[PDB]
Amino acid sequence: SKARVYADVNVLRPKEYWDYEALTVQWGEQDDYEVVRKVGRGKYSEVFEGINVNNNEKCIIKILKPVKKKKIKREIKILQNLCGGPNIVKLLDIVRDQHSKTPSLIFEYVNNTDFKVLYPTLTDYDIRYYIYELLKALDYCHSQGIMHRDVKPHNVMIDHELRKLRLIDWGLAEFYHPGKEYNVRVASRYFKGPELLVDLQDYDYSLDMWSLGCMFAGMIFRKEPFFYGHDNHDQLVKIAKVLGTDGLNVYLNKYRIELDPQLEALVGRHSRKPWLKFMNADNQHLVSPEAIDFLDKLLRYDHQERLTALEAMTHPYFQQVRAAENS
Repeated sequence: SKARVYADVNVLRPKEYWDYEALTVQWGEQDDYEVVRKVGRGKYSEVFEGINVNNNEKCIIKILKPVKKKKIKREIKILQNLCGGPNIVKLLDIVRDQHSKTPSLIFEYVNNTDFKVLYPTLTDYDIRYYIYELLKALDYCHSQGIMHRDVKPHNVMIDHELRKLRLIDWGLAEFYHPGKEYNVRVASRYFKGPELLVDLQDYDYSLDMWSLGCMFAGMIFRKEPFFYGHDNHDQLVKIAKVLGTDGLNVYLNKYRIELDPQLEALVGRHSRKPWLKFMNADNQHLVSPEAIDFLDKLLRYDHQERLTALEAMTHPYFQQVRAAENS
């Protein structure tokens, strides 16, 4: 399988662009940056609000848990390559504790609002607007030959006050090379595309569009998460109970994948469930025919059939947002 767009980005660019293993990190001064308070944490890092002692400006400090040097070089190089793109978090500095040699990445400060309280208050238009802004970031990174691979609400920072959005945590992102086989143990469970759940390793930028779709479905249906699987196998079953088993089997035979017997049995047979059946009194104000049409072009088994981020931004569902932007 190859990507339908931006397939040759890394083929055209110099090896220095994408050979992250050969990067040479110019370490800054650890003292320039002081931690003020913890604002987050995950499996690979702790995140703090900090201060730049010289300009006394706020910043974000991400202290990395121990991992192989390669993964560290990957995140940095990707951040450096994307620096300046729309709605991509900006890496400001890189520093290491002399003794421990524990790295910290320093980023511009963003005043994020917790999605668990933000989302149920967004109005129809707000959704349109933030999903458009997230699309700009995704089209930009794909255009630069990179896949994010962990798109989820937690990785989308929003400052509802200022209307500002940033795509963060590029720790799982990789460079796309035509025909390369990637690890399928990426993304977070609820946002994993079928390709990952069926061991299709030669995936591409379209993976991020599946994840974006899941996010979107979650916001317009107020059903977070939308596909609530317990383990990887159950995740596939949860998708199949909605999209239906016929499309899955068409997909598997097209890419010549055999599902493992246990899994096959878990999946079973299921008819497709119309998106309208998830409509209810709490979400109704969010669910236009254009919302459903867009969602439908995102959540497809076949990664090759999904809308690309560029196409997505021109869908009529966004036209007011576009108009607003054109001043």
